[PDB]
Amino acid sequence: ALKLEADRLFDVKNEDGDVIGHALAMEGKVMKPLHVKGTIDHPVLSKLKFTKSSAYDMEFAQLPVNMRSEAFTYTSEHPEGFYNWHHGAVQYSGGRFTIPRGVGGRGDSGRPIMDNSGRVVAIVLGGADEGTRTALSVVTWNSKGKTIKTTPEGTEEW
Repeated sequence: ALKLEADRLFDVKNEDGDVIGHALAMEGKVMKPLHVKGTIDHPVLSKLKFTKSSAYDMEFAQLPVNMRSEAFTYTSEHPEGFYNWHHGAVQYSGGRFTIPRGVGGRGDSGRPIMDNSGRVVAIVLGGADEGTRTALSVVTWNSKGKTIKTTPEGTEEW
C-alpha cells in the first residue's frame, strides 16, 4: 500500500509564509475557514474569486472544471465511534468531535475528519478543552445539504 492520492488539501500561508490553516477541494468547491487570513499555496487556486459566509466561518470558490475530479466527497451520516484525521483518531460521541488535549492547535484549521471509506464528515475550525479532551468546533452539512456550525463553550479558533 502506497498513499498515492490526488491534490485535495492545500496549505494556506501567512505573510511571511507560516502555514496557518488548510483549504480543501470537496463537492466541487475549494473551501477554507474565513478566520484564516493568508493565501492558498496554489498557482491556480490563489487566483480564484472567493465568496464569503461569515455565519459559518466558510469561504469558497468554484473548482476549476479540471480539478473537480481531484476532490473529497462529503457524507452527512456519522454514527458514533471513531474517525480519522491527520493526527490520529477522532471520537464522535454526544454530537461532539473530540481529540486528546494538547494535540490540536494553529495550522489545524481547514483539516477534514474522515471515515474509513474516505469520506469527509466535518471540517475543523478550532477547539475548546474540556478536562482530558478537546471539543472541536466543526462545520458539517445535513442530509438536505444545510451547513451547520457547532462551536463549544470557549472555543479558540485554530
